[PDB]
Amino acid sequence: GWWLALAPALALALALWWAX
Repeated sequence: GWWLALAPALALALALWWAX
């Protein structure tokens, strides 16, 4: 629900470690 809605905002750090 509105939970995953938290990932987008985290998409920042994600871009950091994911593409680290």
